[PDB]
Amino acid sequence: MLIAIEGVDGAGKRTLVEKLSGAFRAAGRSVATLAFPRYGQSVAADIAAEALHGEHGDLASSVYAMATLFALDRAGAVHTIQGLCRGYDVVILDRYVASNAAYSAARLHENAAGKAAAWVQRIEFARLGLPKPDWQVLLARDNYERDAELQQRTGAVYAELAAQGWGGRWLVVGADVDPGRLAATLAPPDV
Amino acid sequence: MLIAIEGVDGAGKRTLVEKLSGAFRAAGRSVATLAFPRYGQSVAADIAAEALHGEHGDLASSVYAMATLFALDRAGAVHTIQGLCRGYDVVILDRYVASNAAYSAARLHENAAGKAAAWVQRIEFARLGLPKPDWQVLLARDNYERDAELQQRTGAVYAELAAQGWGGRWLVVGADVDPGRLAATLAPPDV
Ligand SMILES: Cc1cn([C@H]2CCCN(Cc3cccc(Oc4ccccc4)c3)C2)c(=O)[nH]c1=O
Ligand SMILES: Cc1cn([C@H]2CCCN(Cc3cccc(Oc4ccccc4)c3)C2)c(=O)[nH]c1=O
Repeated sequence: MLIAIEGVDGAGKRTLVEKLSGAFRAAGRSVATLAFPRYGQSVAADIAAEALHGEHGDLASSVYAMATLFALDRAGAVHTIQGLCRGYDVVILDRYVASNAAYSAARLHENAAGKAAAWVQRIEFARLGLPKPDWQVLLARDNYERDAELQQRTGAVYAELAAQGWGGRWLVVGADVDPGRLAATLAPPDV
Repeated sequence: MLIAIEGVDGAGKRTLVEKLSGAFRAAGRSVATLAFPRYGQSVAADIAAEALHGEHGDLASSVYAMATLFALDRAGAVHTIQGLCRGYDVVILDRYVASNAAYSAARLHENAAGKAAAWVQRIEFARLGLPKPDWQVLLARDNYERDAELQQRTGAVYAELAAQGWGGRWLVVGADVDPGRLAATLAPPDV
């Protein structure tokens, strides 16, 4: 059972991962988590963050370049994800491939059917062989405005991916989602 | 003994690697080679080549992005290079870190003391921990002109790196270099 938590609000996404983990562990199922990017454990992830803050020349001026770094991050964790799914009952990922497609398409002002989204699905799932997630849970100066526009675009792209079952079945939940009900819906009792 | 062969002429660089290998094997020393980028064995290297030919969106529009891909290529071969240097007497690399600095600086119209060159030395040797080479042997429509200018710039950057001992001692040789003399100069008899 590989579950990926997506959304634009990271602080709430982290909370949902905590409440969801406690619910699964309360039901007797073992849980293990992993957050992307893997800052401090992957050189590709650290480079991306550093490029964001002006390092590495023009590396940040290419959306696909940054997306590639993120994709390479998960590529190095493939055997780590496979190991967790074999030794644990539930594996919860804080952000996954869907994040790369939603934010990449938003930056390029594209939709779910855009070139950037299809490229993400192609390179990470088909070429890199990243495990397909069983569930993808969507949690619904002047620079302050240039950001809010990217969040709304990313959030809309998220809504498109979930509506079309991008990379697997989805499940849209609000911040007020009940953890017990969500964990019972993702992994019902009696297998 | 880690030896790196550099230069702008790849066809001649490949020949020098062959003649140099035969000379070392004639002296009783065992030899093993490895060429960068590692097309077909590294996903980062293949992505770079594919980006060159129009794939991966704008990934190719960033020099540092491509340089990062090349650097990540060698980063994955670090333990492979260390294994060869332990089981073989001589390890000859067809292109190495110096290539990334010479061509990157040439594309950005920079010199050896430019930002791009220093970045290559910083990220690949200091951060990624790539083994320092004992020797770095330098082999000295309208689009046909836009290329010849890059080769001369790269060749000049090469000349600068070798003159200042960039990343280690260098050795400039022409295509007419004698293989027996070169192998005797890089690894003299009697240790
Ligand atoms: C795991 C993941 C996450 N993200 C976003 C999710 C929201 C937070 N950012 C943080 C971040 C890190 C590094 C660089 C960066 O700025 C960029 C990213 C891409 C292009 C240009 C600048 C943003 C990363 C992606 O875009 N793709 C991913 O694959
Ligand atoms: C091993 C190596 C090699 N090269 C060059 C040595 C001369 C041949 N090219 C071939 C090549 C491959 C992929 C892309 C490419 O075009 C670029 C490269 C960088 C930026 C933009 C386009 C060229 C690679 C580097 O620039 N850095 C390296 O680290």
